[PDB]
Amino acid sequence: AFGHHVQLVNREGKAVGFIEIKESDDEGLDIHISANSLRPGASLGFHIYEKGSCVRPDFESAGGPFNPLNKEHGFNNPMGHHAGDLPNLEVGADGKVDVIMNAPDTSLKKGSKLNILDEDGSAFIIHEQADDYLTNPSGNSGARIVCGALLG
Ligand SMILES: [Cl-]
Ligand SMILES: [Zn+2]
Ligand SMILES: [Zn+2]
Repeated sequence: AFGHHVQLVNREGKAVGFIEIKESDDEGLDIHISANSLRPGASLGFHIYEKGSCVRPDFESAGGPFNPLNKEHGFNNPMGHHAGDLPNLEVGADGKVDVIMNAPDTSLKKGSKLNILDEDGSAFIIHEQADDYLTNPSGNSGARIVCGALLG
């Protein structure tokens, strides 16, 4: 079961839902993401970045794609695949998303190369537009608009 609660904040620092994570059996991690205040009906880029720091207003700070296998971006890229690349989120008429997805190339185990919960942590970020699953570095998914820091 599902732990490591992370609070999601938007560019204006408002709380806009949460993520929790299960070490799956298996494999990789299952990510339960339940967010609100997003653009009704949009497909939005959604990735794991290499530092657990969510500082307004652009979240540059930080980092990273989470990319321990040094690949380039995108499911569709013949030279793809960052480990922190996740499917687009599909926002309801609601403006909400509430789904569980699998992130097969990640782990929470200390000493795994795919461990996202290192000393520096990681960040889950939702982008303003759809990831095209091909362009580097981030699929042309535009601005980072929601961020949740995973620390520990
Ligand atoms: Cl990315
Ligand atoms: Zn990527
Ligand atoms: Zn849920």
